[PDB]
Amino acid sequence: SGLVPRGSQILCVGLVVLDVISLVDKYPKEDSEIRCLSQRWQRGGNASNSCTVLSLLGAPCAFMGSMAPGHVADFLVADFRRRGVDVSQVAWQSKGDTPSSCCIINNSNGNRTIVLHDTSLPDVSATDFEKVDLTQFKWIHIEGRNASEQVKMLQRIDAHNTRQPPEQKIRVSVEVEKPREELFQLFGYGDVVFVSKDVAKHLGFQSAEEALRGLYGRVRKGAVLVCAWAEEGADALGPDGKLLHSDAFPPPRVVDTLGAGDTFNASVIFSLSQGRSVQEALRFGCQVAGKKCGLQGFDGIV
Amino acid sequence: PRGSQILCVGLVVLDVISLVDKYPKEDSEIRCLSQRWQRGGNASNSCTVLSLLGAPCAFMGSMAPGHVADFLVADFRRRGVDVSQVAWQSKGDTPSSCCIINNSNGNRTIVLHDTSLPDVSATDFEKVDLTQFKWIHIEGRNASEQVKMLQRIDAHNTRQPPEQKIRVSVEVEKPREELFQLFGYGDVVFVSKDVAKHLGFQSAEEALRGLYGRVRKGAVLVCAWAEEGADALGPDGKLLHSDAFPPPRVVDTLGAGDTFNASVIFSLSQGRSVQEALRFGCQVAGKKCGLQGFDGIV
Ligand SMILES: Nc1ncnc2c1ncn2[C@@H]1O[C@H](COP(=O)(O)OP(=O)(O)O)[C@@H](O)[C@H]1O
Ligand SMILES: Nc1ncnc2c1ncn2[C@@H]1O[C@H](COP(=O)(O)OP(=O)(O)O)[C@@H](O)[C@H]1O
Ligand SMILES: O=P(O)(O)OC[C@@]1(O)O[C@@H](CO)[C@@H](O)[C@@H]1O
Repeated sequence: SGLVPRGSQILCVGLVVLDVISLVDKYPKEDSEIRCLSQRWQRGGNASNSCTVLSLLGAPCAFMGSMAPGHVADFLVADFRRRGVDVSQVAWQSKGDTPSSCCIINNSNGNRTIVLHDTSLPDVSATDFEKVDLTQFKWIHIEGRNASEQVKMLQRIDAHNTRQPPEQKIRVSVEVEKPREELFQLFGYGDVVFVSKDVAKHLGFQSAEEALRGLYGRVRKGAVLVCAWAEEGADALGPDGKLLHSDAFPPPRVVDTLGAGDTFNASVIFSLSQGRSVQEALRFGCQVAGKKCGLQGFDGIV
Repeated sequence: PRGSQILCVGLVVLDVISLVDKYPKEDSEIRCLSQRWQRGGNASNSCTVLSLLGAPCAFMGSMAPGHVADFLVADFRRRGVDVSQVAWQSKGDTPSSCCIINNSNGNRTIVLHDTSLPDVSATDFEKVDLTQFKWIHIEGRNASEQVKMLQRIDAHNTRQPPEQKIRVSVEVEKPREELFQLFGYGDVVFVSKDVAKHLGFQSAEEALRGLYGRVRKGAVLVCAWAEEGADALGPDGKLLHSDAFPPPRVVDTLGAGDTFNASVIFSLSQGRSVQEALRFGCQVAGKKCGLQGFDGIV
């Protein structure tokens, strides 16, 4: 690791996982041995996916998440590095496994059977976050996971910001992606709050407009609540009460939507960190995420 | 060194294992209990077991330079296996697989990534000084090329006294017509339950009586049949059988057949009878079925 200029990086706190994806002509029968058509090892995870996109956009970025020493972590570290992501803030754990998932895709009907990673690895704690010099970062994005601990991390960034002049204040964003009650306390933190379509649907909201009007009461004074909704584009709502919307930019053919939301989050964060408006950031968010949907992986998203 | 090692020729795979409560339904999302990496492959699994049994052993298979091969090599060295005979390849990736182990019954479902890696050729085998080995086990794979390797061991044996002849074994694990030419080679022939079932045989007894005509004069045909144990049949025509040694809880059957093969090979290489080797084969394979991996077999 070397010298990182002050207020230059965008930090994404969250999960990194090794996704082993196998494409099969038919789903295997229990206790059987089949040969896959093609097999890939990928670095997944929301915060991890957003780092890749932030690097491709030309932003210096850093990742913070838990990892255990081993060959799985070595592959993920090398893949982060291949995408120019800074891994100096990784929380190296003595106990637990680096997350790894097995995804079996059936080529005959497109069905995906996923065997998710185990829960052995501890998440990043408030004490792990407390040891980080925050002066390198201009923006800190937190993927909602272990909410009680993340609230303390968010409280530490507020304490830091109270001592800085407006030009050296660290902007903050949070993602509520899974419909879990523990995560809803995170709505009240951050300057930008991303809520997923899946969370909105689980709370009874049938559109991005309903979600934003129904959830704005949970965000802190002055924050912007954002809700992406696939082919219906994305909406945003700020303190002025004006619902903002961007149409989607659907690709010529949809090839791969995995990490589309993470591409949208990184692109909105990037656009706002460059001083652009919320309306311009929604549009850019939809443009990059839309381009990504017509490509396999993140190469060529530009 | 002279006639001290047991050589296993075959595949070496990186097994990415997930241990689950129950096998997933298609299109479902489950959380595994745990995960681990194991050095797999039939011949490679048999080397692990042969080392744990106290046998000096060597592995021969194709590997491509890289981090996957480095992990597997370090594991072969951690398990005391000799890797000096590895056939290093300039193209193709090292094989890997996703193994889903069901903790409730020990079933193992494997999704194998069989790469563009070339197999060990008769030319690669021709460069090996065979004097170090007392036994050579060949996992059936590229049959045309392996028949030439087997023909070379016969030529070598013709020029040696009975005491210094290299004993040979073969495994026919996959139901492929190309592999059935290998029945006519080796002193011991292992045929899998899956192969026997594919040929219409509903038991180890039917398989052995129906397939003995394919083995060479004097050979022993062996057929393991999971919870039903294993059978063997030699030139005397007497069907031998061993009951299984099931653990109260069967938690991992990944590499059980390879444990049985290594244990039968080991017992026979120590001068024990076919009957004693079948029982030991089931004893060790049975103990393995109640443990995750190969630690605690001895
Ligand atoms: N089918 C699609 N066509 C065009 N753009 C899409 C499509 N799916 C996703 N996007 C883009 O990605 C953004 C986030 O998509 P979304 O489906 O809500 O997230 P995710 O699929 O990762 O859960 C959308 O706002 C849109 O800009
Ligand atoms: N369920 C089981 N209970 C007891 N022993 C077993 C069981 N499964 C396998 N074994 C032992 O392993 C040997 C090989 O069995 P096999 O079904 O071919 O395993 P694999 O599925 O790994 O190929 C059997 O002969 C037996 O000794
Ligand atoms: O459980 P089995 O049948 O004894 O064998 C396990 C096995 O060697 O199969 C290989 C694939 O052919 C490896 O993935 C695996 O370790």
